[PDB]
Amino acid sequence: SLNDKIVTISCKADTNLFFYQVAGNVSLFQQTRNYLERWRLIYDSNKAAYKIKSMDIHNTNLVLTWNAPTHNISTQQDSNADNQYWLLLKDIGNNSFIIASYKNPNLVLYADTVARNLKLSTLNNSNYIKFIIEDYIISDLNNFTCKISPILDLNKVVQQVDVTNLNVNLYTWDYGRNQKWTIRYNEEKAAYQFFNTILSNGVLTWIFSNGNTVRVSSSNDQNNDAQYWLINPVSDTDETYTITNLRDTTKALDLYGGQTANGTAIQVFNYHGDDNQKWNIRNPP
Amino acid sequence: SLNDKIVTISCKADTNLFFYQVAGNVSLFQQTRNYLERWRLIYDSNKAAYKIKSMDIHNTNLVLTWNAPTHNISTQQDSNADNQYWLLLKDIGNNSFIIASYKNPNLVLYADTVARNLKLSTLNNSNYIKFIIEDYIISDLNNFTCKISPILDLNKVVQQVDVTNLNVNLYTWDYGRNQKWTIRYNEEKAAYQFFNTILSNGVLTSNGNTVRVSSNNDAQYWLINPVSDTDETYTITNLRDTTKALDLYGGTANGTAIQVFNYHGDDNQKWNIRNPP
Amino acid sequence: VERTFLPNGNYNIKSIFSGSLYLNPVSKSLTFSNESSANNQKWNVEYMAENRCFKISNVAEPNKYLSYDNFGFISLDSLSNRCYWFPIKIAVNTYIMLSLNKVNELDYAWDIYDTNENILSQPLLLLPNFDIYNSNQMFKLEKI
Ligand SMILES: OC[C@H]1O[C@@H](O[C@@H]2[C@@H](CO)O[C@](O)(CO)[C@H]2O)[C@H](O)[C@@H](O)[C@H]1O
Ligand SMILES: OC[C@H]1O[C@@H](O[C@@H]2[C@@H](CO)O[C@](O)(CO)[C@H]2O)[C@H](O)[C@@H](O)[C@H]1O
Repeated sequence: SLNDKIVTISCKADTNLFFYQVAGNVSLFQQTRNYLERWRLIYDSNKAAYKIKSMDIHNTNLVLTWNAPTHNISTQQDSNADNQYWLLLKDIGNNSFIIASYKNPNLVLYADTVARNLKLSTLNNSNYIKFIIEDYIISDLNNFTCKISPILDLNKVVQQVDVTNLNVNLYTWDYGRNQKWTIRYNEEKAAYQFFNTILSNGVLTWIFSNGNTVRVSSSNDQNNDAQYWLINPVSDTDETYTITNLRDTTKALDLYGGQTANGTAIQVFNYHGDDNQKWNIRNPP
Repeated sequence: SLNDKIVTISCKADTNLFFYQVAGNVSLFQQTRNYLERWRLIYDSNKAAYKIKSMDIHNTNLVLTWNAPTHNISTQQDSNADNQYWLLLKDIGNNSFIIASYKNPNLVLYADTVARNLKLSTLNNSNYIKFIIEDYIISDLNNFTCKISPILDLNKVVQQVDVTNLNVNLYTWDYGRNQKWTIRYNEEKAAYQFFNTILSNGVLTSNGNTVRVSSNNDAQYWLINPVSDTDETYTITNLRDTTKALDLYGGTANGTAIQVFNYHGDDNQKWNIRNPP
Repeated sequence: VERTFLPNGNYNIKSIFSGSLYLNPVSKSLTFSNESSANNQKWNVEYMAENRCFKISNVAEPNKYLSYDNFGFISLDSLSNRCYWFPIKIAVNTYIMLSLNKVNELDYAWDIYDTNENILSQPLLLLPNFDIYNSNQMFKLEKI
């Protein structure tokens, strides 16, 4: 289930610190939402262990390595060595992982939150040997405040119209809070909500009571699958996604007629994957 | 997600040996399909660890205990102590568990298969520290060959009519291979199949209600759920329509139909699943 | 005839976590327990010159030695190369105790696990050593 997955790894002891890699050096650093903090998990069925390969774009063959006989950790050229393999032991109920050396499982990864780096340690009951492993997309998008633009015009955004009118349309970015949305991932459902930042409880919603109409509505409801969405990356892009609805995944968030004028309706529509169903989720500048 | 689940624990190093407990002694023993090899996992969320409590019906308050500082593992009275809590580490490669002491997480359970008991080790790569934890129902039913009798009539059973004939009816117990079913569980589908022992690849399963046998077909998988305060009686519901329950059309006399019918609490939808004598 | 930094003779062995807990065997494990004034808390320490290492035997069972087993525990057993110990002296009476031999191609040492400095009922284990600053690997040898 975890083989070949690209993930972020962050510290249970400090969830704002992430495994960070550059030029053979591994350190702990704030969220970057980029490849410096991404790792590919590579499973070997015989060892029953994983390599943890950096997604560095310059040095393409670097993997998390234990610098035996020291307690230091680095990234080195992958040679399939036993000190390049790790046991991913999931602490159930704690949603966290202890990461032990395959070469020597007496030793596990330890977060030095003051030095901001990693070492190997014997075990204990502290959060310093516990790590959070997460799909990099979820990691990047969860609790991210963004604007959403169609790729047919990146100068325009998806907005709630104002605090009292909850309809959703396409407009020129004006930096207003009605044009920002905070994404939150729900683990019980494996799907996301888009909270408009001009309200406390407003979430992007398919009005399945009115065909294809899309509006913001309160989250005060018990459970409505229409409120929740799957966000899927389009290949080769950093920030481009298709957004499908949980209730019915054949329904994709869609810009009416691929029209790019102010006022144009944002609605759901059968997934065809054309340019009008592709969305840029970005930082606000 | 595992708090309060009742499970069996068996050895990756020997998958025929299960954690067994009688009168404070813990050992490794063959499958019993009973309370002696059943344990309740009790999560303390503040410690991020688990008590493992025996389901012994005679002494109800016993938990897996490390007799620190010794090498010995036993069951003692729950006093909620550090040597009675365990970290359950799922090794994502193997679908096995390492079970480490909360008192000393450098130490983990080690199956001594020769002496048929538990001891302790520091972490290593051997299968002797790996364990398979499974919901007890799954553990008992998986790869179990059984006869399936309705609560109405025990001496009768569900069967495939003949090797040539894939239909399914009710008939008296005659020990025929057409009257016996090997239950196999599929982890991906989280559900069960019933192989008939007359065929290699024939399983229990478009013509409305009727139930037959054949070679996706989500309808051919099933969910067995037990009924409270019984040993071996269960309900069986269909995967493609969980609304459906295994039904005895009548009952009770020979040849009576066995069909699909919407779930009810009635005694014609309760089935005893046993070992064939 | 003193050959080294730690004279031959009988010693009590303590963890730096407690001045009142003393090394002794309990079943096949080693642990630190309340003062007994008994021979099983007394340890004969003898230099082996050919090796530059130390053998440590219990006074109550003088032919048993502090050794180690295949499950990570310190033990009491017959004479073998597992009974040789390389101390590193880090303070008055304070030592780190390494197995003479590299284990898993690392230095391994006596290690006592603690819980907010409490070591009651813990077995002494053999765990990896990296430096002289691991509080869990520091032990006192007191002459007496
Ligand atoms: O419900 C609104 C839909 O509008 C579609 O745009 C039409 C396509 C046909 O699908 O061709 C036009 O005639 C323009 O050439 C449009 O009327 C969009 O493709 C759908 O995504 C949807 O927005
Ligand atoms: O489709 C066959 C069903 O037969 C039912 O038995 C009927 C119940 C009503 O549900 O009452 C009778 O009239 C007898 O008093 C039966 O005709 C069973 O209850 C169902 O389980 C089902 O087998």
